Amino acid sequence: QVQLVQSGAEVKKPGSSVKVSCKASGFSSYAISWVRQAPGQGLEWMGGIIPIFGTANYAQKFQGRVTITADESTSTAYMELSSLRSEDTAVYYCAREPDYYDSSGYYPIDAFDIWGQGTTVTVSS
Amino acid sequence: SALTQPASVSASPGQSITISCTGTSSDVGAYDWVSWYQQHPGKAPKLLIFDVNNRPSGVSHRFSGSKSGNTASLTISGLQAEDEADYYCASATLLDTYVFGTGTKVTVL
Amino acid sequence: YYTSLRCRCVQESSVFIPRRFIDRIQILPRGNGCPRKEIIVWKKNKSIVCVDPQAEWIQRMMEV
Repeated sequence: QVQLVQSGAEVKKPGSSVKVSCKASGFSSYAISWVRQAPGQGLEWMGGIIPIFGTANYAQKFQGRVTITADESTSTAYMELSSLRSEDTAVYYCAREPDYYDSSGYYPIDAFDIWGQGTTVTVSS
Repeated sequence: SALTQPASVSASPGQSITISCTGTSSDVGAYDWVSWYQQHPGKAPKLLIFDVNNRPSGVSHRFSGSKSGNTASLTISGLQAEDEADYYCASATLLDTYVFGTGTKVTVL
Repeated sequence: YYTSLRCRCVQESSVFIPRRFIDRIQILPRGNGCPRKEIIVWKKNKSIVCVDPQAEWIQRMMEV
């Protein structure tokens, strides 16, 4: 029943940097990825972070621009997108890659079970 | 690039439909790490299938997943009006990334 | 007491295995047959590898 709460819709200028937060309701942060959704278009994976494995990876087209950070004290994952432009106008989602744990062992799931509400990013124009 | 899926599928009610998802050996054809998502216009996606055929709790068994080589599929049995949505497949890659499908708009007539 | 169990890991490596390439992680506690802790990782490529405890990447994993 856990949910992901992301930051409000932001209106920024071209060339600027937008930092979108994503907080987990509970107590500790888990594996979180970021998925872009342009109007009328398809879903696009930008990157992700594994605070448990201490790793953050991004997609080739977003590499060098996007920055993902995770704070285990406040359970908040961030999406920093630098040098904004027209095509960056999209709805940005944070999503958890779930992990299963029992007496038999730890089982990671390579899918996105819970998603955030979505942060609409509009660029000027 | 992206995973290949038909832009749209049209079907009459109570009729099963299969949605194809064509990837490469570096994603769909690598391992069973293929997932399916239902997205209602303007709403956040909902996980239908994880692994290749595994449905999470609360997901109807009308939705069933399959895989053979670089091709993954989603079968929606006894198609209802509420099934009218967009469907995306996703797969993790050997590059330690994720790749989404183009998306399939389903319509009921 | 009598243990019919032996130590499973004949080989061991510190190699970091990314989360997405793993199917199962099983932690095998000390004693019961083997005096040392064993971490058996089942990779998606079907290879089974052993990682030693208190290694940089699995050390943080023990918390949860």
